[PDB]
Amino acid sequence: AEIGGDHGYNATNIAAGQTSGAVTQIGPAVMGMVRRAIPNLIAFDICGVQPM
Amino acid sequence: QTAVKSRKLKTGITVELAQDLEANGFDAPNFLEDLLATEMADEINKDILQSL
Repeated sequence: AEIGGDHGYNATNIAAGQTSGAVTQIGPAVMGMVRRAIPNLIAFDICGVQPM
Repeated sequence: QTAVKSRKLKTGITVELAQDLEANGFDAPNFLEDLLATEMADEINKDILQSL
């Protein structure tokens, strides 16, 4: 009687929302965004710093 | 004089369907109870109009 079904565990299907039962999903959620960290700088005070 | 008759309907779902139905926006209990009320009222028309 109208099983919920599930995604076929295929990244192709999961993003699009293609399901197996009824009520195909609107789409995934948004858990957030991860971006690469910013490397730190070695202070230039080791060598000469002469503003021109 | 005529004895009354009966019309009965039943749908049934699964908890998994109801759980993910909420995430798509639908009010899972209220939506389903609307379905039977819509179908039963609709199925009476197919009775009354065909009775005429």
